[PDB]
Amino acid sequence: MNYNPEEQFRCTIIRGKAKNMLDNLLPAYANIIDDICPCDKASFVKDFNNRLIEILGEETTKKTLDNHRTEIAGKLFGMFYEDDEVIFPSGRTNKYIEDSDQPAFFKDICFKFQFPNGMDKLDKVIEKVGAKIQIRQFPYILQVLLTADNNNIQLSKDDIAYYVLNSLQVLQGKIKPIEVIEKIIEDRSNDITKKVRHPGKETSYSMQHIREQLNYLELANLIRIDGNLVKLNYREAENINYIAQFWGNKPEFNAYKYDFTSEDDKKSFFKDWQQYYSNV
DNA sequence: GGTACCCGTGGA
DNA sequence: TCCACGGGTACC
Ligand code: NA
Repeated sequence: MNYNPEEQFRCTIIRGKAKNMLDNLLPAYANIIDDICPCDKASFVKDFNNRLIEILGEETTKKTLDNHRTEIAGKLFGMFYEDDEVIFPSGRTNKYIEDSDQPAFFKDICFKFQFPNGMDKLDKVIEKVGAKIQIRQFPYILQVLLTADNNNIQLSKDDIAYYVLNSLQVLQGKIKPIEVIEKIIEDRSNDITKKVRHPGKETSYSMQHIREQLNYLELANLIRIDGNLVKLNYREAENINYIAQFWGNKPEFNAYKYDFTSEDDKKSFFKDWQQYYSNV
């Protein structure tokens, strides 16, 4: 009730590195990890980077290699985890190694994603927790898209940006998808269109994490993003419906049971997040 | 000072 | 416009 999208909140995900070359990089990440793990952390860094540089090219800096390892293979794709000082392949990696199913890899990412989460830097976690954010955003997006179709309208990427993925109230879990749809219909009837932009900032700051969230849903074969519209792929109706049905659920991983001024909890938060996100 | 997400920036 | 390098930044 009282949905007001005017309350806006930038809520990022990790910036991508693997989209352009995904069909080479995803097998590389997985095979590197499967081959060299389990192993000690020190060995992992060296051996991972030495293999990845053969894919990315000899001119690639160590910093870039490290960032691929930590940001993408580790955090965003959840491909390995640590336990008692040894690095292991994750459940998600193990499954992909058996089935080679790239859409299923991304379906699982979309199923598990939430805000808040343990991908973010601690200061950003504290911000999101301070704002009372709690949402499973991919179930939610899918339900918004179903509800749009049920009401005979179609949504643009900008609609999903402003009304959903940058809306504080939606991200707080306060708003039903039908409220979003009804508001979009009213706004359009008043010739109001909306976009997400930030003062003095380039469009990547405002939109790249929004576009890229949608990309993962497209890689899962659940939607198709064209120049104008974001549309469901009803060939995958069974998966769309299964995932959409979680739209009203609290996040499976509860960020609010951690004390982020406690040194022990800070550490448990990130470890427990990785176990939830990466493993079965 | 080191590490590792954050994000300005520009080639593709 | 997309998206990723690698410096920026702030936690580690
Ligand atoms: Na709710």
